[PDB]
This record gives sequence, structure tokens and C-alpha cells, in this order.
Amino acid sequence: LEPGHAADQEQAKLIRSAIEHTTLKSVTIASEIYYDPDPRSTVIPEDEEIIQLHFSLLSFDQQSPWLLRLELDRAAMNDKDLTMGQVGERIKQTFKNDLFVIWSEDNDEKLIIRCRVVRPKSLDAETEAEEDHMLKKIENTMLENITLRGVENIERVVMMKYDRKVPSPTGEYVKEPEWVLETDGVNLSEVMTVPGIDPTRIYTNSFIDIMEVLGIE
Amino acid sequence: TTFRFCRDCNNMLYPREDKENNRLLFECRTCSYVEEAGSPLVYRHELITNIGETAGVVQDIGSDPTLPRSDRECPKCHSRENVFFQSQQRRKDTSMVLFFVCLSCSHIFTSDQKNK
Amino acid sequence: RYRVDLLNTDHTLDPSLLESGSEILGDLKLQVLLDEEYKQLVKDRKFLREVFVDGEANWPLPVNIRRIIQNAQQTFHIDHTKPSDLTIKDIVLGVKDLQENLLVLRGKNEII
Amino acid sequence: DGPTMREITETIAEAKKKVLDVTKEAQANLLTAKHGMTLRESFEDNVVRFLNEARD
Amino acid sequence: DQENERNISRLWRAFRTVKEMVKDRGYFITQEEVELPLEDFKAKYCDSMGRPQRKMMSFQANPTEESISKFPDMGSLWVEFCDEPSVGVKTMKTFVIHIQEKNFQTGIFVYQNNITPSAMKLVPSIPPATIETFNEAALVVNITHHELVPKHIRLSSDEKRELLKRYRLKESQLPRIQRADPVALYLGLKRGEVVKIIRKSETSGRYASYRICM
Amino acid sequence: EQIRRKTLKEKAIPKDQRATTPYMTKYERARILGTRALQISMN
Ligand SMILES: [Zn+2]
Ligand SMILES: [Zn+2]
Repeated sequence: LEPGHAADQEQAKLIRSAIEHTTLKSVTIASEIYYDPDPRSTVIPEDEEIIQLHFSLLSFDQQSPWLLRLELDRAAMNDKDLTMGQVGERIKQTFKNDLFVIWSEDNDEKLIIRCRVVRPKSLDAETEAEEDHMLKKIENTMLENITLRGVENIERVVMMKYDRKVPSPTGEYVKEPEWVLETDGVNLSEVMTVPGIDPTRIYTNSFIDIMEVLGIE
Repeated sequence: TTFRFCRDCNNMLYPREDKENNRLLFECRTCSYVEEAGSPLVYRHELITNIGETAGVVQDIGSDPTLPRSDRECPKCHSRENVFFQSQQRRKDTSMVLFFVCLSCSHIFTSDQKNK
Repeated sequence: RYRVDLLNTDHTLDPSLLESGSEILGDLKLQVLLDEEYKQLVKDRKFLREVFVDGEANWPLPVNIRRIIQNAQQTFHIDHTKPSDLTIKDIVLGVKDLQENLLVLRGKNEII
Repeated sequence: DGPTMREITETIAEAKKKVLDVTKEAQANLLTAKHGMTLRESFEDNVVRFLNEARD
Repeated sequence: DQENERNISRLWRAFRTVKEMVKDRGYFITQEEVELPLEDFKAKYCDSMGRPQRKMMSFQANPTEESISKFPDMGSLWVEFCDEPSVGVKTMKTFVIHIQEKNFQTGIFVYQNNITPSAMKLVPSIPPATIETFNEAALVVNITHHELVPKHIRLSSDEKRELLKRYRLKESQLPRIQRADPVALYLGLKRGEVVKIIRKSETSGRYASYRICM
Repeated sequence: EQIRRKTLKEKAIPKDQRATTPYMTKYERARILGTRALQISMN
């Protein structure tokens, strides 16, 4: 960590959230595809209250009737510092305006996000035949190719409290504890640049990546 | 997801968009068979799974001599004697929760307290 | 352990330690030598804390000074009660010329 | 001698009791998972730690 | 504006690393502009509505008098920061002719994401003008401040000749550093330049190795 | 190279500027003892 923020447990938690690669596969309980004939009211009875805020907030005349729902895990919102808004805005910016996305609130008993593909104005006599397969292909690249937060090639980050020896102001060497982030996987060029860490003390087990990033000495 | 097959040639049915009614209808790709979908759900994919944990429960599961016996209370018929086993799904991240099969009424009950 | 002051009392030197122990209080050039030696020791401490960040004191080094000190104590029968014949300037200059005599490379140019 | 063997047997028995308690907590799904490892890995780590400290 | 603050912090750290790079190369960069804070960074290098601009970020440096005494063969240096993510052929051509018309022997181009190969091929220019391209992501963190990276000091021609004479060495008998090493790119090493590397030693306190650039 | 080339008289460093150690090495001592003992064993 940063030397002025070495003992801050919550700041190390923020760094762990900032560097650990979290995708939708680690958070989603299930992925389902439904047929809702109109994008005004859903046919599923459990998310009636979810749609009726977001549909009233707003386009819908050029949306596909196929709906992609993802149900997420409450515990996955707990171990990883994630909320519905961050995931929703990340999915929105990955797919731009080509996929209209709404999400349930964090206080809802069911963590449901809903997605619809916007259709063009051109007539398509054969695209709707494979529209289910296209939505399945969108759902496939949705699960693993979307990084919610963190940098790539980082499997998981664990948090140790090591005991370094620091010169005391009286002159002695005291065993000052420090919160240290151990990591699985190496992305040393990217992990070094994030704020809140000490980039002068970052060490990597892979000395090959040290030479490529820091130098031969 | 309840896969459905054609009643004429026994091939599986696939959803079709129609502009006459805008409803969900399942179509056979072989003999042009049409039928009405009983559910809007056309595809489901679970990343965490809760089926297969009780796989292998049969009418004579208690005839297995290798299965351990417990003295737990069956909450359907109040019988002490029963067999038990762990979750049968072989995922690395599965829990160690025990499933108990009563040998008097063949009822499955778990030792999970988080669920209960 | 290291600071010797001939002008104050907080880090003064006991006159019983050496023969010329009474007349060196209030000296100036000897105090200059002590200030130079203590400044070199402080620079050594800072350099060692820069090199060994963990502050480890025990490191592998060539010549066991402690054994040589003990051999001199037992060879010449140091009673640690009689005042010493050593003068402080002699000690400082002897340590300095010993440092100049520790030769690993015998070249006569600036790089070597 | 006999008292030491009784004390050793008591140590092994109390470690087996701790292992049984951890097993009951895991089988009731009341055992939380340590960070970076699964439920079964944490259970195995706890059991191995208890048995090793019993032997020591 | 949450991403914009993150990019502004990255650009400010890259500017500090560039200033430290230019100061370590021997050019005159004062200390107070090295530790220019982020609030003064946004007060000068950012516009009214918030986007940091890079055209007036580009600056000019001159070697110190000590560096003239040691290296009496280099003059000024020009450091340019780019705006567009992909640098085209035309912007690179304008940069190299701006270097040519102001008589700069060294030019540091700090691009954003990538250099097109059509513009990368003319990065070699007329001698003695040298062009160095640096990516902004690789310059967020100064590598020289890392505890593993020891002190690299570029040797002059007479220092290199004396080093080869006193150890009775050839060029090939020296330890090597490649001309893609991050410290070599930080110091702007050309082929055949020797750096004295001063490092901490657990057996002798200080140790001075030497590496020639290949 | 730069200070010495081929097999001229510049191969021989003059005595006034010898930079090697003035102490006999263990390998030097071993080979001097071996050579002298071999000569003495041959009269
Ligand atoms: Zn059919
Ligand atoms: Zn029963």
C-alpha cells in the first residue's frame, strides 16, 4: 500500500476491488432467455415491479421481443465490492446503445438484470429466424468477455498482514504491521500504475516480467 | 427449459417469430408442425447448480451397505434410522452438506441450516 | 556507545580510562577529531540503514574483529582497571591508516 | 509413563472432538470459507491444522 | 467525469515521470516543476470545461552546464504530448519537421495508445536528430524509483575509454544492456554507450558494475 | 586492443607498475612447491 495508508484495512479492500479481475461469470447465478411480446409489461410475474419504474422512466418500438435476464448472487455482491449500477453501466457501455439494459435495485430480494436488442428499421425476413441464436451469442460474450472491474490476468487477490521492520522515531527498529495484497496471476505493467499502492515496492514472483517492465538490473 | 419434440416425426421444436399475432409458437424444422408454447422461457443456463446433488436416490437406496446410517429425525414420518451421503455433484466448490434418505418413507431431507 | 564530548558532560569521557584523560577536557583539535569520527559513524549508520532496509545487524564479513579483540585482551592481560596508554589521536589515525591498508585492488588509477 | 499416555490420549481425543465439531459445522453449512479457497479446502486446512497441532 | 479524473491523474503522473526523465538525462529541469501538484496541474494544463490539452503541454529543455562539461555534443530537447489516440502520418511528419526547423537533436514523443506503422517507419530521421516514442501507460510510474532498480549513470566517451583501458577490456567483454531495456529507454541510450550501475551490495555495501548498450 | 597488441614487448608489464597482489597465491605456492620438488627429485 501507499506508505501513509499502510495500516488502512478499508483502503486495502479498495485496492483489492480495484485490481482483482471480476467478470459476469463470477457473479451471475443464472442466465435465461424469455419471450416478452411487448417491451411495456413483462410476462414474468416476479419482475413486474422492476420494469414498471424503468419503462416509465423512458425507442421501445424498435426493440426485439426476446429478453435476456441474468439472476445474480447476493453473496457475490458481498465478497466483491459491486452494486447493480456499476454492472449495469459497464454492460451499457460495452454494448453501447445496441442493447437496452435495465436492472433491479440493490435492495430488491432478487438481483435481476434485463436486456433487449434494439432492432433496425429495415425489413428482416431471415434475421428473426436466427435472433434467438444471435441473443445466445450475445449472452456468451456477455459472461466472460465483460470485465466488471480490475485488470486482466488476475485470478484472485488475498490479503495478508505482514510484519515489516521500520525504523522507529526513537531510532530502534519496530515490527510495524502492514496490509499486503498477494495476487495470483501477473499483470505487473498494469497493476503498478493503479493509485493507492506503493509502485516502488511492488514485487513479482515472475522475474521475467520484472525484466520486461523494470529492467535487466 | 422443457425441450419439446414434434408429434409427427419426433424431432425437437424451435421457437418462431410470427407477425400475425406476435406470440411464441414452436415450429418443427422437418414437417412444418406448429404448436403453442406453454412458457415464454426458451433457454436457461445455470452457472451455479443445485440439481444432481441428490442424484442416485432410488427405491432401494437403503440396500447399499456402504452408505452410512444416522439417527436423525425424519421430518415427514419421525423415523430415527436413515442413510446419508454428501452432495453428488463433483464440483470443487460444492458444500459438504449432508442429504439424508429415510428408509421408511424415502424422504430426502438436508442438514443445511442456512437454507432452514 | 560512540559519542565522546570533551566540551560537555552528557557524553563526557572518564579521565580514568586513559593516562591523558584529565588534560583533554576542553581540547579543540581532539574535539575536531572526535566530531569527524562521530560524523563518519553517523554517515555509516545512515548508509547501513539504506543498504539493509530491514535493519539486520548480523551479516557475513571477512575478518572477525571480536576474536582479535579478545585475543589481544588475553594476550596482553587487560585488567580493565588500569588507565590505558592510548591517546585518542593515535587511535583515530591508526584506524584511518588501517582503512587505507585494506587493499583488495592494487591499481594506481582513479577507476581502480 | 501412564499419566503421560493418558494425557496424550486426551489430547488426541480433544483434537478429534474439535475435528468432529468442524465437520458438523461444515455439514450444517455453518462453516464460512476462508478467502481464496473453497469450503472443502478450508475444512481440510482446519482439520489438518488440528491434527498436526495434536501430534505436536 | 469519474473516468476523466482518472485520466487526468494518469497524465499528471506521466508528466512528472517525463520531467524526472529529462532531469535524469542531464537537461535543466528545476525541482519545483517536478513536484508540481495536481491542482496546479489542472489550473495550467486543463481547459475551462475540463479536458486536459496536450499541445501546450509540450515543452523544451536545455542541458545543464555540468552536462555540457561531461557531454559537449548535445543541445536542446523537445518533448511533445499527443492528443489523438492513434497518431497519423501527418502529425508525425509535422513533429519531425518541427524538430528539423528548430534544430533539435532529440525529440521525445509521448503518444496516447499506438503509433501507426506508416508513421513509425519514418521515425528514423536525418542524423543527428533522434526520435523517441513513449506510451503514456508505460510512463505513469517512474521505473527508476523502484527499489529493485539501481542507479544508472551514463558514462562519457572519455570515461568509457578509461574504463576499457584500466580493465584492459574490449567492447564485447563488457556486460550488456539491450537497446530496448526500460532503463535504457529512460536514459536514451544509443548503441555503444556504457552505463555505470551503482547498486547496494550485502557483501561490500556499494558495488559499481558497467553495462554497454547493444 | 588499445594498450597492447599481438606478441610485442608490451606484453611484459614493467616492474614499477605491477598491479597484481604481492602475496603468493595458494595455487602459485602449490605449483612452485611441485616444480621445485620435481627438480630436486631429478638432482
Ligand atoms: Zn416434425
Ligand atoms: Zn421418513
